[PDB]
Amino acid sequence: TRSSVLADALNAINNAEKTGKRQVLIRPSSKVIIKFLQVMQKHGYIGEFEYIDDHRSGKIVVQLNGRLNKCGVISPRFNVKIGDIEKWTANLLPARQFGYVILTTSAGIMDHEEARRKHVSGKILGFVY
Amino acid sequence: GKGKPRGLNSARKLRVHRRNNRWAENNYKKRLLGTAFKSSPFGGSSHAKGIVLEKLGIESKQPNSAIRKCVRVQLIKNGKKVTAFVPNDGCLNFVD
Amino acid sequence: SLPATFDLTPEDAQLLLAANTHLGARNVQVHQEPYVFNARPDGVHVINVGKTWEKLVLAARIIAAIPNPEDVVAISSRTFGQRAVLKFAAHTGATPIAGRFTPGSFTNYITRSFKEPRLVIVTDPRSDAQAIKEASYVNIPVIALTDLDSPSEFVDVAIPCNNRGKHSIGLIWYLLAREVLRLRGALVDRTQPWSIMPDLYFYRDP
Amino acid sequence: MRAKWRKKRTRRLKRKRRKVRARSK
Amino acid sequence: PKKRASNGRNKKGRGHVKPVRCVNCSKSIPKDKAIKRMAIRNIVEAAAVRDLSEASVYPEYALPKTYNKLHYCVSCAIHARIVRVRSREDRKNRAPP
Amino acid sequence: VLVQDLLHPTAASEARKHKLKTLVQGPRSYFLDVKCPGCLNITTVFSHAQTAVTCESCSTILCTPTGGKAKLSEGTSFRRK
Amino acid sequence: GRVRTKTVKRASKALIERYYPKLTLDFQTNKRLCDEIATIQSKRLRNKIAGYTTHLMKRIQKGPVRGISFKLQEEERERKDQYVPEVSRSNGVLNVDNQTSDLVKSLGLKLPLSVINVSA
Amino acid sequence: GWVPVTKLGRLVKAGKITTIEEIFLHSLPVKEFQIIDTLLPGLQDEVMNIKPVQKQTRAGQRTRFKAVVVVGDSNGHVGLGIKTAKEVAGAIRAGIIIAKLSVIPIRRGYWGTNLGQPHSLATKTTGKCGSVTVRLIPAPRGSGIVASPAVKKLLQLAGVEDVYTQSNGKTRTLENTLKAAFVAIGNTYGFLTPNLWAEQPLPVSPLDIYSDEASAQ
Amino acid sequence: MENDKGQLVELYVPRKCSATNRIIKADDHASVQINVAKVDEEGRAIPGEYVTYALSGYVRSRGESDDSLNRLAQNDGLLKNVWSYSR
RNA sequence: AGGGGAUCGAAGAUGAUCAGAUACCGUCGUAGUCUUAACCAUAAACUAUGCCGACUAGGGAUCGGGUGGUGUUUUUUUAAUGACCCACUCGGCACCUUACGAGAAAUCAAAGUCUUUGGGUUCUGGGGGGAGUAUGGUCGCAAGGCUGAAACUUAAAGGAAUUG
Ligand SMILES: [Mg+2]
Ligand SMILES: [Mg+2]
Ligand SMILES: [Mg+2]
Ligand SMILES: [Mg+2]
Ligand SMILES: [Mg+2]
Ligand SMILES: [Mg+2]
Ligand SMILES: [Mg+2]
Ligand SMILES: [Mg+2]
Ligand SMILES: [Mg+2]
Ligand SMILES: [Mg+2]
Ligand SMILES: [Mg+2]
Ligand SMILES: [Mg+2]
Ligand SMILES: [Mg+2]
Ligand SMILES: [Mg+2]
Ligand SMILES: [Mg+2]
Ligand SMILES: [Mg+2]
Ligand SMILES: [Mg+2]
Ligand SMILES: [Mg+2]
Ligand SMILES: [Mg+2]
Ligand SMILES: [Mg+2]
Ligand SMILES: [Mg+2]
Ligand SMILES: [Mg+2]
Ligand SMILES: [Mg+2]
Ligand SMILES: [Mg+2]
Ligand SMILES: [Mg+2]
Ligand SMILES: [Mg+2]
Ligand SMILES: [Mg+2]
Ligand SMILES: [Zn+2]
Ligand SMILES: [Zn+2]
Repeated sequence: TRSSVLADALNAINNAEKTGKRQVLIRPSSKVIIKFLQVMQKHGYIGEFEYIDDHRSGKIVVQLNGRLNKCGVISPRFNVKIGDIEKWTANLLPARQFGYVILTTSAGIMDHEEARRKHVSGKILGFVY
Repeated sequence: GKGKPRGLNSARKLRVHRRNNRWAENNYKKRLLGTAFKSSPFGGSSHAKGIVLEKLGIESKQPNSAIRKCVRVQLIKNGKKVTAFVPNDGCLNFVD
Repeated sequence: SLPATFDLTPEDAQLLLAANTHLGARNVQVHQEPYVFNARPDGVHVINVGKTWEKLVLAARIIAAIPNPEDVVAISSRTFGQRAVLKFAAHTGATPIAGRFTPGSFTNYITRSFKEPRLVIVTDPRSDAQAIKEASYVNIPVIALTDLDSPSEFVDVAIPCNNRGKHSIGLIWYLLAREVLRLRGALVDRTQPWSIMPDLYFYRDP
Repeated sequence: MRAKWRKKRTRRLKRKRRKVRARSK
Repeated sequence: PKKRASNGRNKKGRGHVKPVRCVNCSKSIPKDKAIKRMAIRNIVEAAAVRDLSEASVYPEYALPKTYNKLHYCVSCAIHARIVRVRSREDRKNRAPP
Repeated sequence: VLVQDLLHPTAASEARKHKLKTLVQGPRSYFLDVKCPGCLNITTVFSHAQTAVTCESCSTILCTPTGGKAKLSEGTSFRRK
Repeated sequence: GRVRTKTVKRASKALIERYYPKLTLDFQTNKRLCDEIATIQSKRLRNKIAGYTTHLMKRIQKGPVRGISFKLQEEERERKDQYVPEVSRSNGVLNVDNQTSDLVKSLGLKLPLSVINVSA
Repeated sequence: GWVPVTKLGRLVKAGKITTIEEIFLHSLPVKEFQIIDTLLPGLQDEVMNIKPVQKQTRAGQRTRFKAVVVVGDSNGHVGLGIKTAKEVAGAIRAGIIIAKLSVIPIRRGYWGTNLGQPHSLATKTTGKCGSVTVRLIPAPRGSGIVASPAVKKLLQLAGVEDVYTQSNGKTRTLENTLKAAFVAIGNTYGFLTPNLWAEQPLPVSPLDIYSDEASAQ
Repeated sequence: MENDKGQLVELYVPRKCSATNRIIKADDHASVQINVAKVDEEGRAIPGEYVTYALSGYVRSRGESDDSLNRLAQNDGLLKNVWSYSR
């Protein structure tokens, strides 16, 4: 059985870019998936996506141009106290200049920089760079 | 993800799994079973003073051919008998 | 910019049907080739030559795009394209390679079968594999003649053709040498049923 | 010695030792 | 390590195949791994077929032969019959010839 | 092939694909008003019957179960509407 | 059983590579050529060198052979070309196949026609 | 007398190409050392390690001498040359030459601010030669190169002033960890960081502009 | 690749493929650069004037150098009907 | 524990071989081999390769199901059929070519999508011997199975590959 639908979409995207391709259909388009694909386009790692409507769980077609090195999901949605968010960025982000480590908080899914801006925290979702 | 369970609630298995698997570490096992005190004629101490029983000359292992001067010592705090080498050529005349 | 009426002329069309280039490969197709138009049963797939013309306009567009037309190469180890490559290299600046390749020609600058072309053309990537996989190591591009079964690996703009036939290898060597000069280089600007005759390349039997 | 023969040698050895202390059972 | 991807001959997805026994030494060998050679040799020889037919009734009516399938054990197969130990990459060629 | 409209594919390539491997799921089975010229008002049958349906008033076998090719014996007419 | 060494063979090709104006098909003439055109060290050596060049030059007047690189042959045959005009284009009007005719009806114009219907 | 083959080798003598950055911009394959020797003559020679290798032959036991040397200015260009000859010198001379061809650029960077003089790297890079995986991590200024003597003196010539190193594998075989650390810095200019997303005009290069200048004969 | 006082530090901004949009580095001696010359009235290919395209060595490797190029030429207008967007 | 016991055949006894020859080769032949009822539960029980899920690549064969037809054959009088041909699709046993990629390598469409390290989950391993030994527990009629140490000893043992 599929366990973390987010991963089955993220990994396909990562696979789809080193393949050279610039389009990939991801399944099965969860609400969390769209609220993640949204944050990536907010920083320009992907382009535009379209929510196909099967009468089933869904489908998404996302166009990525050339800018993502590694998108990823963190399986245990580890709870991150605001005091150790820096500890994550350090472990999985190329440099403190760029790259965002998305997470889920009470204030809604948001990247780490936006999370530090609003001073709110939650569990970690993944990262993108 | 080959191996270990990753769920956020598998902490009990992870800790007991490592506890069990740590027995493969000889330093960890020797320190837990306590061989230092049971085995190991020194009582786990840095040194142990004893009494010399006889002056032995031990043929060196190969590919060497010498006669290592040692002495069989009977630990006073333990009664155990142990053969120990006398370094610093000469020094066998000093054991007495 | 779509340049001109350069699109395939109604007479240049028949110049290819009798030439055998619409009968491409048999029911074999590297998935990399959409150049196949609705196929024909009992065998071979028919090519949509409407692109092959565009292929040559682009091919020639770059062939005659090297400020040193002298250092552009054309190769056919398969002797069908030899009477064609040398005859192509004649109406060019292009330096040819016909016969045996003498591998290690782009690398190993101390060999004297060595060249440094800024563009290269081959007939059958299969037979001339050494050529394409050698350009790979030196940043140089390649224009490829290609049937439906030819491997598009490491090749730049390709040209749908039939490398399994009697005369359709000279057709494009001619049209390439025809449009390479119908482009800058003195030639006829009009319909131009070009002076030289298509039967010139014509790999011979003996 | 062969691997399976070391097994047989050991199996015999334990059978003999097994018997030896059953005398003191 | 392995020196053939089959590690035997012709057996992937069956677990066990009834074993045949070598023609030369009778040693057992799994049918899938036994080298097979069908021996179709006639009752003929170079100069034996002309004597056979002239001084006889039935002026060359049928002329039939011997038909039997042989299975060898690799050890025996290597000794006399077709083994012809190949090279590292020359062995992957299953061309009978 | 590194550029491909996934949203708008050809009505030919998707026609070749599998029932469930299309863009949006869709059953490739239809219905037909089978006309047996022995009765006035005839039945509406499914492409893969699995049941040799019988008409309203008579016993005139029209289909026969198969692997999905409901065989309409008693050569008749029909309509994919 | 005397195959000439490649020392002489390497030399023979290197001279036919640059002295075809000279180097007549006769040994004696070629022999007295080496004493003046080459720096060989012995009669016997240059004798097989010249004696070989002769055989090579004797065959070039028959056809080409591997190793000849005097740059004259490439300018010799690339103009020996331009054979018989029989381009097809009279052949009835035009022979085509059942669907090959439909090929450029999308963008091209009319042309002569012919039908072909085959079966496996 | 230079007398160059590989016409780009003429584009260097004729001073129509002043810096190797053009060569990289269009990735041209350098096939002669005087190119690098002229584009940057202040290269340093540092023989990293000299190891003997032995081969058994039908007529003896050959004992070739393998040498590894790394060249670089100390400003962003290093090459790793390794080869073996029957003599240490000859192997050092040949390898000291190969080290020039191997030269590649090193994209340095800043650790966490914008203040001038880039010391550290832009991202974390991973060298993966053989069995040793070398990893360069951006370290703040005043940290230095934290790595074994060989990797440290390789990055020193690379021009990086502060970087965190973390290796894995059989590091004792330095012939492989040096090649790994090389690929590590070699991968520095492969990270599509956000600043470099800006589309460039894709300039034409000395290949076609000075075409009439190469003009071999 | 700026610095504190606006200067352009971090020399050699590299090339970039147009299909994959990935970096074309120095040791990528498998990449290419094709210059299509600008054509004018009745042939007359304009020399010294091109619209240059660059492809990574990786795309060339997988064989999609040609097919992913027909599209590139058509999205600039130098072919008429060669590569569709669906099949 | 019955039956069966033709065959081949541990044991044993022989004939030959060898310095020796408890063997290999030959002969005899017990148990066995087979079957019923009850046990035993181990095999290099092997793909020396956990399962469920997803993604990533080209290729022609083939098994099963299916769809498509103014395809060929059966001629009956042509269909209906049946078998064959072609194209496609789902699930099989595999093979082939590639390498982006992986690996210490041999090689691997997984053994890939990893220092740019996190889909779910089970199990096992932590230098070599000592030793699967000792000891307890438990299973079995036994033979044995499962669970399973340590003292001491030792600098290598090992893997794939290269040259000889
Ligand atoms: Mg607090
Ligand atoms: Mg253990
Ligand atoms: Mg004593
Ligand atoms: Mg006491
Ligand atoms: Mg021993
Ligand atoms: Mg008793
Ligand atoms: Mg072996
Ligand atoms: Mg088997
Ligand atoms: Mg088995
Ligand atoms: Mg003189
Ligand atoms: Mg050292
Ligand atoms: Mg019996
Ligand atoms: Mg006996
Ligand atoms: Mg013997
Ligand atoms: Mg005897
Ligand atoms: Mg015995
Ligand atoms: Mg017997
Ligand atoms: Mg077991
Ligand atoms: Mg097995
Ligand atoms: Mg497998
Ligand atoms: Mg093992
Ligand atoms: Mg496949
Ligand atoms: Mg049918
Ligand atoms: Mg299948
Ligand atoms: Mg490989
Ligand atoms: Mg590899
Ligand atoms: Mg020792
Ligand atoms: Zn046998
Ligand atoms: Zn009915």
